[PDB]
Amino acid sequence: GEAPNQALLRILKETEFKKIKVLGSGAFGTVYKGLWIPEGEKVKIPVAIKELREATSPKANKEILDEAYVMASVDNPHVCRLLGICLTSTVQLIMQLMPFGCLLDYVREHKDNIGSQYLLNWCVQIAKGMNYLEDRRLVHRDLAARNVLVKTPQHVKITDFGLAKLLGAEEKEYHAEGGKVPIKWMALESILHRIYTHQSDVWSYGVTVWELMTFGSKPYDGIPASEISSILEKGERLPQPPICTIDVYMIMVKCWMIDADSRPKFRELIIEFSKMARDPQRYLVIQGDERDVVDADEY
Repeated sequence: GEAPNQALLRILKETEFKKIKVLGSGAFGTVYKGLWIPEGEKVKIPVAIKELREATSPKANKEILDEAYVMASVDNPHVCRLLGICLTSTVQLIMQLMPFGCLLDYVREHKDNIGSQYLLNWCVQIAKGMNYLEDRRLVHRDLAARNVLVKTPQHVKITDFGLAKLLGAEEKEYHAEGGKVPIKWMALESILHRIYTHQSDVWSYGVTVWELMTFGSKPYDGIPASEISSILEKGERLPQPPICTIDVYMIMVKCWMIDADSRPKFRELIIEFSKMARDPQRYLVIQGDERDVVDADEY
């Protein structure tokens, strides 16, 4: 009793796209840069390519196709879309590559030029995007400043659905079974019970905001992951960013509550920030404030 998906999954030939440089690598495989040159069309399109490690792992080969499915079905202005998929022996994913890298790497550069009206807008956008996902019953499981592409300083998008997971008509949570996870970004509940919910993503959002407000600082710096859980159970959290009014930090604090039902909801996170974004100066203290080829969107 739902709507038909109709999302298009385009298949690409290993010859339609080249790899320029590697961007990251892990137990999954590797993510290269390179550009795509559609069949026939005389236009180069910079994209990101995620290739696997081995084409013999029924587990990874299944998850990879899952990630494809979800990134191919999402249709939001603040969520990256999959461009195509290459069913080569080691399945490759071809997605959008924002011309400004990730929001994390952005703020660590323009930190001395980043105003408030901007930071608050990014908060709005990310939330808008996540809320969209909540509607699709999706759980990013991997929100972080590192996983937020920058299409333009006035427009950012979410990506990386490696860990992402879909929910069952009745299912309200998802239980995971082992596999590397970013501890310093996940809810206490996802550590003590490996449980992941929409409210768990809210937690990650918090942490993500902190990064932005800190201009890319590293959370729980040094403090190794093999204790966070204990730190958290001790009521300890990330400190209040100097530039942040109690008004803002509070939203963050509410994000990192033990009771998942006491944390804010992406629906309301959008209103809350939206409000603030109208009077940024009254929420952020950032002295000096007032001071061949295509894009990827060409159906």
